[PDB]
Amino acid sequence: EVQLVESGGGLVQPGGSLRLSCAASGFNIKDTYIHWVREAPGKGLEWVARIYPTNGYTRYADSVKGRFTISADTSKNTAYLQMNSLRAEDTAVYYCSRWAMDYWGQGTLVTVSSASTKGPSVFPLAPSSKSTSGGTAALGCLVKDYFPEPVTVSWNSGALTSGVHTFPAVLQSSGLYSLKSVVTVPSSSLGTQTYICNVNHKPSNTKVDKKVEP
Amino acid sequence: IQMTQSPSSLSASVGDRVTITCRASQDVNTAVAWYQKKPGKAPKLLIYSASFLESGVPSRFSGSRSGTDFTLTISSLQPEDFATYYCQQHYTTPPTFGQGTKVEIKRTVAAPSVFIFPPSDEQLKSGTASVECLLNNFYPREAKVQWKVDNALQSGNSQESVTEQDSKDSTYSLSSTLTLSKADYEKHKVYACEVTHQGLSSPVTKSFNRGEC
Repeated sequence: EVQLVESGGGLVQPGGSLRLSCAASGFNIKDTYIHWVREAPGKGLEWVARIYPTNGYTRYADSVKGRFTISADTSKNTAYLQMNSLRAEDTAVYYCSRWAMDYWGQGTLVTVSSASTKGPSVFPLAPSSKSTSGGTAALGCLVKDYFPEPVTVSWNSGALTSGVHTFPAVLQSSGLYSLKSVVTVPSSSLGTQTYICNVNHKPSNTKVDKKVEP
Repeated sequence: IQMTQSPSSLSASVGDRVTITCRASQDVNTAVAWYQKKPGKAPKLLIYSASFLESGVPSRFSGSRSGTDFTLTISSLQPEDFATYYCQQHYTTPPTFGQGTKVEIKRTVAAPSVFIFPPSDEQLKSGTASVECLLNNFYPREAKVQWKVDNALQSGNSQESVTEQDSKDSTYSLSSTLTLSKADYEKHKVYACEVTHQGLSSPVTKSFNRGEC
């Protein structure tokens, strides 16, 4: 079974450096080309670089030439992307792949920004007092003012999954993200069941459980 | 060498024949591949060298070449086939990708259920006010939210986002925030979300009175 696993992504300042790794399993990178390909928000897929690990020959996209270096260590069956002079435009999910490109890794997120990490505030969206009796009610959580993405949300520590919608984050004018997670439940349950949204913002090590009460 | 992919999206039903095209800006011989991509997932190779089926890929997938034009066909669309598809030329360096084609599932019209939420006392205490509107489980995707404050139409101060198609009923949901300073929020009484959608015989409005339990 062929596998490729990327690591090393994270949040870095413009002008900074970051090294990604691509660990290969189930084949030897000596036998192939290894590529990096990235996906920036709304820019589709863009090839970044390639290497032939046997002789170390490399090729680069014009937009990264000079300031990125792709390399490989055949004795570790691992390839690398050294990224320097980073720009906001470099913010993307970075994938490695091999030679058509028949196998790809899961990707690693690189965010290039001068903004600091900030954990969210979490506020309840309380079910309406005019909820239709015996019908359907909606409630939710507002996960506000965090940076960078991503955040995850569950309900009742994962026990509640039906009727849950967790929305794409929106970027506010402040440069901070805001997102909503909602769930629809029966109206007859509002006075008898507890609803708690579990918010995790790993980039800031923030975990918040917020009870949403009628 | 650029790859011009059309359409950007299409909706189809299980069993349909689907056609996605890609035009290379120059000759690329048969050096074209097609990929499938699902959200949060790695791209998957479908077709290599224009027409060859990648091992393990279902027989319903095929590729064709006519000159500079490349065609991906799905003979009978299956439930697991709903995803985004990309063409790629690798005739020269750099290899380049089309902008992708998002394949979504057609279903019946469903009206949204609409809900409105005041800012929480907690957020107000912190000094800001987010007014929330939810449009739940509707189809098709096209929908319009109109915010009104004391019956005055709002524009410019809201942001919305939409989920991908639900894995069980194939609907969309939409979430909209009207953002106001606490000071401005408290200058007005009635907050309303008015929703227009094909499933609704006439627009639906949900509203609240500021301060009412």
